[PDB]
Amino acid sequence: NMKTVTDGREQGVVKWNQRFSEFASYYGFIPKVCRPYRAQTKGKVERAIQYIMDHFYVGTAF
DNA sequence: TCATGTCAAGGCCGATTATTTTTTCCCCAAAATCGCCGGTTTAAAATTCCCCAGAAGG
Repeated sequence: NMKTVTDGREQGVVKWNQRFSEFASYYGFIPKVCRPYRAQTKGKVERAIQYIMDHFYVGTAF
């Protein structure tokens, strides 16, 4: 639930940001939002974040 | 058909490979210990030879 993709739960239903909704309709992909304060529903990407931040960005210097 | 947690690393165990140390086996030579047989010595037991008494036979 990022404000760059939504604008709050209008009584349970989600209100999509108009510009982002236009962007999604342009590329055709349907957006979805998991839920407030529940990151389990997107465990794949969070675990990938753990993977990258404990494998790549641990000692690499730039 | 919605929404819905997933992946990697670390630790432990087992098996395999490599290195080192210890123990055993086989063959030969020398020394020591043990076993068997024979001979010698000691102790105990058996047999035969002379005079006194008793019993039996002619």
